[PDB]
Amino acid sequence: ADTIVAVELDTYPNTDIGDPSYPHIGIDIKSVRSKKTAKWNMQDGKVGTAHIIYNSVDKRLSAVVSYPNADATSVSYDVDLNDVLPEWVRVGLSASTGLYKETNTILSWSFTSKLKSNSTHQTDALHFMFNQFSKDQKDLILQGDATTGTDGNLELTRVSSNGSPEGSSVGRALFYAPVHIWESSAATVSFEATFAFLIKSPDSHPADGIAFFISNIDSSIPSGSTGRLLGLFPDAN
Amino acid sequence: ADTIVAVELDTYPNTDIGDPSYPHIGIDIKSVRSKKTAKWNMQDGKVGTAHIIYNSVDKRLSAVVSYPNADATSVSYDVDLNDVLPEWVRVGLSASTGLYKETNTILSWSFTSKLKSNSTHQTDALHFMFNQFSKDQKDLILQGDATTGTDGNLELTRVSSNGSPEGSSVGRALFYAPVHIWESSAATVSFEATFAFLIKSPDSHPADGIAFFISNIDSSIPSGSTGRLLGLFPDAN
Amino acid sequence: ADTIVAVELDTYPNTDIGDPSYPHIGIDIKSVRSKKTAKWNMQDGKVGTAHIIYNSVDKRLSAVVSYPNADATSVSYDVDLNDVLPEWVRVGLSASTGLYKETNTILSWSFTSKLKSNSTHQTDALHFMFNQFSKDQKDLILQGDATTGTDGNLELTRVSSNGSPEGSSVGRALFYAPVHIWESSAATVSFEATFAFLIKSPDSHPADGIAFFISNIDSSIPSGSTGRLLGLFPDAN
Amino acid sequence: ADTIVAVELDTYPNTDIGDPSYPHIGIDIKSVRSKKTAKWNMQDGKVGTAHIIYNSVDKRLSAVVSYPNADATSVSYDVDLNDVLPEWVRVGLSASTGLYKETNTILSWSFTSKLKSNSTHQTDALHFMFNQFSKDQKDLILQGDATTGTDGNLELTRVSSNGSPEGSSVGRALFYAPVHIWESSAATVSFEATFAFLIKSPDSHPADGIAFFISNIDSSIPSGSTGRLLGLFPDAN
Repeated sequence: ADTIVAVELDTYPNTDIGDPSYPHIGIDIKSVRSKKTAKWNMQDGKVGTAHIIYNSVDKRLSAVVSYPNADATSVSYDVDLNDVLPEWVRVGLSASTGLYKETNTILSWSFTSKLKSNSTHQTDALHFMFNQFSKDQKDLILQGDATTGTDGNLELTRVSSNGSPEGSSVGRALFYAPVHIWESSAATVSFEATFAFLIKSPDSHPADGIAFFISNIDSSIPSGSTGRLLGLFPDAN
Repeated sequence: ADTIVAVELDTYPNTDIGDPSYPHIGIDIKSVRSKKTAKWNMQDGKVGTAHIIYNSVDKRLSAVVSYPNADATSVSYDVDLNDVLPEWVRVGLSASTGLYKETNTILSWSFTSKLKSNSTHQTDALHFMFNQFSKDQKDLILQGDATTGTDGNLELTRVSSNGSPEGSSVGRALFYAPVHIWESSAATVSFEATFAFLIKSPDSHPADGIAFFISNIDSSIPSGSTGRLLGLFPDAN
Repeated sequence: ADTIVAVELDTYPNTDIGDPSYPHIGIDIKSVRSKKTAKWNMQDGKVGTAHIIYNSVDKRLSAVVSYPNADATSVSYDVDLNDVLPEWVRVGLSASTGLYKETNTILSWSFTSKLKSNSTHQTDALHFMFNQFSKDQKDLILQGDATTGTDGNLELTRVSSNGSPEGSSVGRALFYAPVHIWESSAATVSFEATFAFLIKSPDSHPADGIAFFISNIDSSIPSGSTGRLLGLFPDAN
Repeated sequence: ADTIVAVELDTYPNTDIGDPSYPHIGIDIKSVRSKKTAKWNMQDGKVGTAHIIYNSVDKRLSAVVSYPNADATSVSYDVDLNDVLPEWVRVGLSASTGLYKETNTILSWSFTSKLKSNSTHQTDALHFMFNQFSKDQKDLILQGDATTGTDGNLELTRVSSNGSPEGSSVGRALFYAPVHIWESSAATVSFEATFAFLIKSPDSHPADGIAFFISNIDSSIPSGSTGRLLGLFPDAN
């Protein structure tokens, strides 16, 4: 009854979830255990920047995760998505810190999709950039431990008044308006997500990762979602 | 209680409420009597595209309508527009009748709101444009006799089956997502719309009009806003 | 010497050069024989909009044509496309005839090229879209029988006065400004076009075709590229 | 024979040019001595960010010049511009350091204009953002002392290999493709420029300012332009 499709950014080799023994990534499509994974060297006190994309005539949800002067990590998945999802969708992103804390700060969120096909020569589109995270979005919908208004920062996890992030948050920020990838006439049908994230952790082998999901209109957290359950999979590794 | 700032495509002069000598688009700030105006040449069975532009800086509320081959019709009005509207503001369109028929028949809808200044310099945007209006809109919000679902079209007013419009309708649609023109850290909030309309009526006086509007978020059809009123105003002038 | 990578709206099967059984759009990488193809249903006196999308990441050259009410025609092709083109690359369109008439008649032109990765994360873009083609274009570049100046229209081919097209024309237009898909600091160069066409010909075999192309910057009409050739290719297959 | 219209950013009260005794700004329209000026507190080793804008139905070229957490400086000028310019235009920006050096580094240049009016429902547009100034633009046209490729920086003035900026440069960077603000049908006709500049100067009372011009297709430097002549006015204070 609860569907979703994000791109995993598992920083803790939660190899139990048979996952890669390490900082991988990947395209889970409803089951927490990914379709295609790939290696990714994290970085502390360092800003990250994920990228997604898809095309209707392409069939390939994918991404690549850089760190300036450094390297990054792509990925690609031949998929229809018109399979995975229903005609209307709500897009958000959410992190989870596990047994260990960290800071899943969202720094610069952007989302833009666009439709057309039909030849009717029309194309349509939703898009909004975010850069000045105030305190209350009215337009953003937070869920859990996602507090918002810090400094133009977006925090989807708990963390103190001084500098003390906990290790059990699980939040959920997503765009108030719902998206789409329906329409008859439909031919090609992009969207492109992308965000400057930046995790840190005092400790040496941090848990656990971040995500970016499309999904239900009214998707909600998982009684699961924890750690590896990414805050989006009921659980059932 | 409910505020609004928005431009009206009057198509029936109503010299009883200050609706001068003939068609006039109007810049209303709560009253059906436009602070500033200019005449209008309602073109039946024709394609015409309204406008509005704003400047944070600048600050000049200025719309424009325009039919093909023929000349357009300008008219603006200088205001502060952050002394009337609230912080976060949701929007759509609407329009009424009350004594004949008409097709407050909409063709396609465009919007964009740019918020900058910050000193982070980067622009926070939301923006969309419909070019296909199918059955139920979802991001949409209808609001009465307005209906969504007849031909990649959007009709705010009432109209029979085979094409026989009634004339005791009102019809309002908004945006599912609250919008946002203020940001503390601001110093240049801009927003721009534009939609094509196409009102028929087989009469020769089809009234009364329509209008491009904004407002609050718990803005609903004013129980008697009709003919004039414009499905906005609470009653009176 | 002159390179090019670009999609062709063949409208005359030429089984002599590998122009199979009927109309086929084609993905050419230097030769008039498309590496990948799919059939086509040339629709005279009709409105149809070609496409092309690319992915830095991804990298899949994939266009699409489409007439209304009716179904579209897909077909893509995976390439690296930064092993063939040069750094800085200028573009436009073109198309030919050589044995009957036709209206390689263009309606409107769209483009956009996004270059990101950087680690500055911010996007370097150029993008434009014509919807009005008046007399002389200026940012434009015509290139033969192609003419600029008959009705917010753009015709790459020859055609008489009152409407009597000849059939020994070629007609190429480009962009006045060199473009740019490579950036050292890159890791996701994207670009997207789309234009509406409208070829007539009162015959029933109007050939030969047209095609969406790129290339070098000192790219000019290949002295004999005609019928097929496509005003690109130097001669031969 | 040489026309141009920029927005002056005179950091040296070159009060001779009867100018404000200080760091003003302003809208010169062919004669170096401004139309409307206004005060502006510079800042060293500090990044600046100018903003322009105009509207066809508005009549108001203007700008505002901020410095985060700080203040800025707007300006506005009721003007047609369809007067000041010809139908086709080339847009650039250029600085000049006078008797004293400084660093007129251009950090983030952006330009976007758009047309439509006509009701033909079409709108057209040019736009490109710049953020990774390599060494040669092919697309940028430099003129004088504008060197380009430093670090993702744009320098329109001389300055050493170690850290030694001279005080006599005069450069000129502008977009290869030409812009426009012609078209019949014309109704409203924006553009919006905007850039993160950042001057510095070891010395206490630096010369002299920066600019941003529209102008000729092939405008060139002034045998003047120096210091206050901004690199765009033949001279004739």
